[PDB]
Amino acid sequence: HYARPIIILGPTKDRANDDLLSEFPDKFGSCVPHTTRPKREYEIDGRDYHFVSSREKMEKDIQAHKFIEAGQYNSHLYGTSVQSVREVAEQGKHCILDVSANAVRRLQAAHLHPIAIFIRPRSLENVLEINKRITEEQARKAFDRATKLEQEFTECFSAIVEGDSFEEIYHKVKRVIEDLSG
Amino acid sequence: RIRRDEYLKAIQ
Repeated sequence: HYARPIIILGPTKDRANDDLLSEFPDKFGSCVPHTTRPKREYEIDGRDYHFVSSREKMEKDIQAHKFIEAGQYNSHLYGTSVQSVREVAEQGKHCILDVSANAVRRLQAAHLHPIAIFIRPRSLENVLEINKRITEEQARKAFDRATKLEQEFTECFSAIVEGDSFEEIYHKVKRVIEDLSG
Repeated sequence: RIRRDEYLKAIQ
C-alpha cells in the first residue's frame, strides 16, 4: 500500500538500479518529471512530463522546496517533484531514484522515509573489481567521490554495504530493501 | 535515471 523510495549511492549504483528494476518489474517504479517547456505534439502530459504551462509557478515551487532536483536547459526548467515521487510511493511501488545525497536529505525532510543505501568501496582496487567496465582514470574519481560522500552524508544512509564482487554488493542491497520494506 | 537527454542536461 505504501513503498519507500530507494536511492542507491556509491559506485555500481546505476547497475544495481538497473538489475533490481530488471528483476522485479512489478515491485519498482519510476516517477514522472516536470518541465516548463511547451509539450510536443506526440508528447503526453502526465507520462513524458507534467508540463507546467505557467513557468512562474514552477520557479516559485522550486523556491518552496517542492523539488528534490532541478536545472535549466534551453531556458526551460526541469525537475523531479517531491509529490511526483510520493505518487509512485502510493501505488505500492518502490521509486528508484538517480539523485544526489542532498536530494536524499530533502526526501527525508519531507518525512517521505526513503531507503538510502550507500555502497562503500573498500579500496581503489575494489573499485576496479566490483565495477564491470571502467578504466583506472575513472576509478580514482569514483573512489575519491565515494570517500568524501560518506564523510559528509553518513547520517542520512539507511545502510552501508560492501563486497569484493558486485554480486555480493547486489545481494546485500536486496537484503537492505528486504529488511526495511515491511 | 531519466531516460531523456533534456532532463539530464538540465541537471548538469
